[PDB]
Amino acid sequence: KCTTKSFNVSKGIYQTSNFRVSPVTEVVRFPNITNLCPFDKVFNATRF
Amino acid sequence: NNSIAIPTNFSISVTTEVMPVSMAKTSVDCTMYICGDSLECSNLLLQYG
Ligand SMILES: *[C@@H]1O[C@H](CO)[C@@H](O[C@@H]2O[C@H](CO)[C@@H](O)[C@H](O)[C@H]2NC(C)=O)[C@H](O)[C@H]1NC(C)=O
Ligand SMILES: *[C@@H]1O[C@H](CO)[C@@H](O)[C@H](O)[C@H]1NC(C)=O
Repeated sequence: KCTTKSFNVSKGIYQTSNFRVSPVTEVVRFPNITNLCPFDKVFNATRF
Repeated sequence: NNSIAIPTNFSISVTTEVMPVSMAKTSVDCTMYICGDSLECSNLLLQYG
């Protein structure tokens, strides 16, 4: 009914779109690095 | 003006004739081809419905 957009279907065979599956959970994978970046030694230097 | 050619023998031949009748039927899904299984793209495709 959603694919034919008409609320009413006659006799026959029709191909329908995808409305079945939907994601529910998220997967995040990152490399494990813990060294904080030298933002203090680059942005706030003695003499630019 | 007074000469005619008339055959005296015959032959039976078999000739093949190839003809296409049908081709491959095809169906196309709009949402899978246009939007790569992403929800943000499918929210804009509805205006092109
Ligand atoms: C037409 O040609 C065929 C061969 O293509 C001839 O057929 C032969 O006929 C004789 C008797 O007439 C048979 O004994 C033979 O076996 C046939 N075949 C061959 C390969 O010789 C036929 O006679 C011809 N008709 C004519 C010339 O009137
Ligand atoms: C479907 O068709 C019937 C019969 O013509 C009609 O009465 C009905 O209103 C249609 N349904 C909707 C939801 O419009």
